[PDB]
Amino acid sequence: QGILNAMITKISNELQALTDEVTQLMMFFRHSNLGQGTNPLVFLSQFSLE
Amino acid sequence: ELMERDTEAQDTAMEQARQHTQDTQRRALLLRAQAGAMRRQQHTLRDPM
Amino acid sequence: SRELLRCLEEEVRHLPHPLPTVLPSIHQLHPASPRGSSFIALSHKLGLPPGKASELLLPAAASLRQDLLLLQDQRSLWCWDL
Amino acid sequence: DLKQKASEYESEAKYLQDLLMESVNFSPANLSSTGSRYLNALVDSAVALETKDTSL
Amino acid sequence: RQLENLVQELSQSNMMLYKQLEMLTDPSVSNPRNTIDTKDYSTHRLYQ
Repeated sequence: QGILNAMITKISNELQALTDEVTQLMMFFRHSNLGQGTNPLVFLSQFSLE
Repeated sequence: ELMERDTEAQDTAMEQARQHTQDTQRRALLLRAQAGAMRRQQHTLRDPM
Repeated sequence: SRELLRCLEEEVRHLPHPLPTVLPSIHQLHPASPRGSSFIALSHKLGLPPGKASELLLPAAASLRQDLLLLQDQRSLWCWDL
Repeated sequence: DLKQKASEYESEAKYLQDLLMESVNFSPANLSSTGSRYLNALVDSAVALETKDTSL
Repeated sequence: RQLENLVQELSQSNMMLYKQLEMLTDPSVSNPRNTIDTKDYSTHRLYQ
C-alpha cells in the first residue's frame, strides 16, 4: 500500500502535468478577442475584418 | 480437564487466527492487484499522453 | 483528469474496509464468526460434543425432548402409584 | 430443517468447488489413486466422527 | 478530434474505476450476529 500510494502520487503528478498542458493550450483557443495587435495574433476568426 | 481448558483456549482461537491471516493476506494482495491494474491504466493513458 | 484522480482517491480509502455473497446459514456455523461460537455454545448446552455436526443440533435436541417426554410420564409412574 | 440443510450443503459444496477451480484449479479427479483414497479415508473418518472441522 | 480521443480514453478510465467500487461495498450480510436471522430458518426451527 505504501508503494501503491507513492505510485498514485506519481500518476497524480502526471495528471497535474496533463492539466498543465491543457491550461497551456486553452489560451490559444480562448483567444477570441483579437481587437488589438498587442495580443498574440493567433487565429484569424478572433479578429474583426471590417 | 484444567490443561484441556488450556488447550481449548488455543483450539477456539486457531481457526480465528487462520481466518484473520487469510482475509488480511487477500486484502493485502488485492492492493498489489490494484497497483498492477491501474499501472495498466497508467500505461494505457501514458503513451497517448 | 481530476475525475480520474478522484477515482484513484476513492479507491484508496476503500481498501481497509472481502465479504462474499454466499449462503449465510452454513457460514454462521463456522467458528470464526461469533455466530459459530454461539452455535458451539448451543452444542455445549445441548450435550453435543464440541466441533461435532452442527446440523444435527435440531434432531438431537428434539430427541432430548423425546427423552424429556420419556421421563415425566415415568415420574407419574413413580408418583400416582406412590 | 434436514431438507433445508441438504440444499445448503449442496450450495456450499458447489461454491467451494468453484472457488477451488478459480483459485488453484483443483478438482477431486486430479488427485491420484492414493490421494483419492486418503481423501475418502478422511471423508468417512469424519463421517464416523460426525464432525465439521478437519483440522488435527 | 485529437482532444476528443483523450476524452474517450479518460472516460474509459473513469468507468473502469467506477466499476470496481461497487464490488467492495456490497452489504451481503445486511448486532446481526447476536440476533437470530430469519433467513437462517434452521435456528428458528431449533427455537420453535
